[PDB]
Amino acid sequence: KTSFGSLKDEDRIFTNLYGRHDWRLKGALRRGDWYKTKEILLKGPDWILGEMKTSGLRGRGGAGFPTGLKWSFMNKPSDGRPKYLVVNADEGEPGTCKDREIMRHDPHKLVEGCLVGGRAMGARAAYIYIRGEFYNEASNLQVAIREAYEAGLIGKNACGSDYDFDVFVVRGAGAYICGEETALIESIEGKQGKPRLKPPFPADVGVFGCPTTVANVETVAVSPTICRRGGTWFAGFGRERNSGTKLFNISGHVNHPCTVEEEMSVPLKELIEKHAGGVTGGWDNLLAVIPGGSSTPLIPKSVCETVLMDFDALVQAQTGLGTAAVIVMDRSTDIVKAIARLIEFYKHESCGQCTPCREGVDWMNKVMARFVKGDARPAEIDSLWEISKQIEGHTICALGDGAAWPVQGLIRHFRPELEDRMQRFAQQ
Amino acid sequence: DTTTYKNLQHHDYNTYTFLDLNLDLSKFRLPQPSSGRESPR
Amino acid sequence: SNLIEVFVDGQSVMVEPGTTVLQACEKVGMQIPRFCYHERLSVAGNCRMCLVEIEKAPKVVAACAMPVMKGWNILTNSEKSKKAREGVMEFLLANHPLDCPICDQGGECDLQDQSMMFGSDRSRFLEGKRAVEDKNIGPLVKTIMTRCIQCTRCIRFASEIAGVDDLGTTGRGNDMQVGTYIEKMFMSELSGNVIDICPVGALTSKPYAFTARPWETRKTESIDVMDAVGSNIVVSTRTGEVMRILPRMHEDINEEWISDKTR
Amino acid sequence: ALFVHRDTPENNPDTPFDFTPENYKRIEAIVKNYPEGHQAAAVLPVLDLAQRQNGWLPISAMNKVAEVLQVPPMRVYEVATFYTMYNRKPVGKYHIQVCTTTPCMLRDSDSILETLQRKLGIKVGETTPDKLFTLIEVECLGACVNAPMVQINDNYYEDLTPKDIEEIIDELKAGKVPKPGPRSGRFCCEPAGGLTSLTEPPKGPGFGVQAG
Amino acid sequence: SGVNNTKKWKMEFDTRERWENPLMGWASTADPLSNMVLTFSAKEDAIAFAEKNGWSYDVEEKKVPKPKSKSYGANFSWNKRTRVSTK
Ligand SMILES: Cc1cc2nc3c(=O)[nH]c(=O)nc-3n(C[C@H](O)[C@H](O)[C@H](O)COP(=O)(O)O)c2cc1C
Ligand code: SF4
Ligand code: SF4
Ligand code: SF4
Ligand code: FES
Ligand code: FES
Repeated sequence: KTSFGSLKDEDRIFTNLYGRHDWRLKGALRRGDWYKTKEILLKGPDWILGEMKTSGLRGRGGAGFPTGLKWSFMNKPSDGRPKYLVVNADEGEPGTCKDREIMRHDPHKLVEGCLVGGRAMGARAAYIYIRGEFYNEASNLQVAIREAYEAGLIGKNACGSDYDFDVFVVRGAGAYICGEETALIESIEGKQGKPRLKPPFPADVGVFGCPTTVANVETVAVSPTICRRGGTWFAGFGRERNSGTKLFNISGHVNHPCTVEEEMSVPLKELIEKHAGGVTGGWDNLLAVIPGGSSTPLIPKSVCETVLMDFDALVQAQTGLGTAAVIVMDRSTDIVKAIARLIEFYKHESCGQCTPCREGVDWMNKVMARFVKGDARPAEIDSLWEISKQIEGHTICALGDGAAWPVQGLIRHFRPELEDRMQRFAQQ
Repeated sequence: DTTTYKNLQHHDYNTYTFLDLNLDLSKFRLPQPSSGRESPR
Repeated sequence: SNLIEVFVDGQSVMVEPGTTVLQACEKVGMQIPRFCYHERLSVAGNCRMCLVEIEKAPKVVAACAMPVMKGWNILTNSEKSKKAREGVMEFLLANHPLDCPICDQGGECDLQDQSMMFGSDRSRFLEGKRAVEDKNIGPLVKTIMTRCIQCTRCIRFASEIAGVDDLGTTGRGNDMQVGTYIEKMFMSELSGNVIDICPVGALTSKPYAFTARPWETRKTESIDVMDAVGSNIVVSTRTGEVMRILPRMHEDINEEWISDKTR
Repeated sequence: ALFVHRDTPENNPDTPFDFTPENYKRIEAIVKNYPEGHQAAAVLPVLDLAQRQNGWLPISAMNKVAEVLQVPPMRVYEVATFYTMYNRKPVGKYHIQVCTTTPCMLRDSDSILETLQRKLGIKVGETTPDKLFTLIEVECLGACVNAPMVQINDNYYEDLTPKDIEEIIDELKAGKVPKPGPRSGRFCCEPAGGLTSLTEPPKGPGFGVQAG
Repeated sequence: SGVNNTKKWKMEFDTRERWENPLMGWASTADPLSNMVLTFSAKEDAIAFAEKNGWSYDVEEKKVPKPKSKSYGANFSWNKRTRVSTK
């Protein structure tokens, strides 16, 4: 119960995350899927949610909220409408590649986990929204679904079970905002990817005005083997409040950038050193790291040596975990340029319906460009902090938060570099 | 084995693969719901 | 019964379920500021100006859209909500163009009066504004879209009341442009009502263009004689002339709307 | 770029476009992909299909989609302006993309952009005079690990370098649309420095199974 | 959309002949009650003031907007016609 980050391959819940054995059915069936799914389904729905609540499985997307509670919001019967299950694969946040690398190389985990989630909840079918740029991955997935339909695992008798299910694959069109719970839903409905206000919640009224619970790829893909192996076993790894395995995408300024499944609450330094061998120039050459993709603030190397890769730890460090897409800077790169690029991205990917992210994100983009060039003065730094705090909790969706948090992470840990660039531009 | 890459079929996909497969899948899929209505107009 | 006890700055008020915070506060007398909600159109929380804290909840809520829950105190003049309004006005007036003396909704602008009550008095904006291409709808509605605040109070009217569905939003970000993607005469028998709907002067009337100003105008409550509907009307004069027509509010007839003839 | 339309001789409501008899089969399949009501959900796949049958989206296509779906055309215009994967102006045979977000700006993406500019003689957003290649700077694409990457007509070329995109382009010009993926020692997201995550066999069925 | 210019009963007079001044075109009058407006917190106060000062009055009753049932969830219905095609 102390200093545990390393593990073995019996626990690797993504046994083919590198496409080394097989992605089709014949080859996936060997890796422990579609095994006892009839027994799982007919065991009961509440048994599945009990396994979830005992596993302590938090949402492995951006906003980590405990599942079981989330999936139990539509255990109630239907008052004259069908129910649906939207699997989210608009993996648009920077640094995040894990959902791609499972979409290809292990689609059947996803399919059976989605079925299991539906029968745990109630669902006529499912809608696997996938990014528009993921054409070949989506086609691998469609082939897997076709093999499943042919083998008799889905449809009029889903592995028997006295329960009928379908699995659809909706295809996006290239917008990061369509990863949100509600923009995704409206895009499936056939409109712009503009989020809704929440309330209403998708479990009372969602896609097509019907109940839904949106879920990420791995959030469901780990469901069936959790049911198959218990919440005790999944909760045994990781701290008591945020447990389980975790895919970890690593990018930038490290010798061997990679995707890894690892034990949650592993230290960031253990993670970087074991897999994706040491950063360029070694640890001393480290400058800052972003643990999430881009909707999480910076880390200054002062709390990289004494921090666990968890929700609670990074929250204690005035930061947060999202999809856990580690990104590294190594003293050889302008950092304000990087964060200005992130804000340029968050400007391009805004929907625009709510005023703060419509305007203030463009404010911050322009101001951070001006800080890159050094054409500002330090009385604007706290002004821009105030602009961030205006944008934070004044929005419909959490893209304003994601735009405002890297800003705060830079102002909190790298203000003197802004000061230096300003005085340099002023002198010259 | 674990010696090479075996997601090899995607190196020869056309433009109309996803849609051809959704077409072939429409046969298997069940009847759908109905809002007692053809459109919101 | 099916009632709910709700508090507004402490003061209790009894409202049905399905209501909201704006209506609860209206039952007291407070109207919360707003740029998107109309009371005759579908709700769309797109201005984020109707933000009020609840006494112990950690964040603010859209008072136009959030339904009110049992056992709530709505704090309207609290520093959190005032900070929210000041920030929202900052963002709105950031790219807004300095066209107040040009603009025909000059002494009639909700943006002005809301900046004057519920907003700061200074710009900390030191960057270049935008400027949007204008649209030639028709001989009535004069679109100057460098000043639209993207409130969507017009698309909802055109879709839900006029039943047209020829008005939308193109793009995203600051570059989202309200209107058609094409040249199309938005030419309906309920089209001049957008001039009253749009709180901003992004679209005004062409006949009234540049003629008078609201403080100059005397206002006599008359009725219509074109049709036999009896649409209540306000005739606005200026030194013995007639300058424009406007609707009155009667819910049995002329539900804030009038035809394009009689205006 | 514009988000407004003005009727060119080329692009106009009478610019010719109607689906082929097979694309209509695909369309009715797509409409069976959603309930009987809410047939408007197929706007994205049907517009993408039109784009896939003509390369770009003329106004004629955006209105024929509405006619097929009996949706108003304005909603289709909204949808086509919002999402960026739709080409509202004509492009070349090979629509090239380059990520410049930080996880790929931070692994020499500007180098690839420069080499892709000079090798083609164009600026960033321009198209070639032969109407064969184009180029644009876009955001993330979900392969941030294999950082220096591109997308060339719904296929990925990743973990690449200047020589390994010059080779690519000269392979595209002679028709040999080459194999996608990492143009390096890798073949996937794995660490280039040998296996470090798993190298033993994956376990069979019935493994670690709870009672039931 | 503001309603504070309401809430107070006013008392106006009938309008009378205005005419173009033959020099400049200004608007002239022959009545002094033209620019006349009073304000009363209630209605009986106004009837009292008018009956007291000897004016025949016409009272227009108080027009209050109907309360209405708003719902942001009706915009995303499965069966109803409130399913708006936009957002
Ligand atoms: C702008 C924005 C983009 C998001 N994009 C994604 C995404 O691409 N993939 C994802 O899984 N979640 C994304 N989210 C978080 C989703 O709300 C979350 O994934 C979903 O609620 C499922 O949560 P879960 O992890 O419990 O399954 C995004 C949120 C915001 C505000
Ligand atoms: S924060 Fe940005 S993306 Fe989210 S609803 Fe508001 S404008 Fe749209
Ligand atoms: S709408 Fe007209 S009057 Fe109001 S702030 Fe804008 S320019 Fe000024
Ligand atoms: S034109 Fe007027 S009513 Fe329409 S969105 Fe813009 S500000 Fe709102
Ligand atoms: S009045 Fe509520 S967000 Fe506009
Ligand atoms: S940041 Fe470049 S592919 Fe994701």
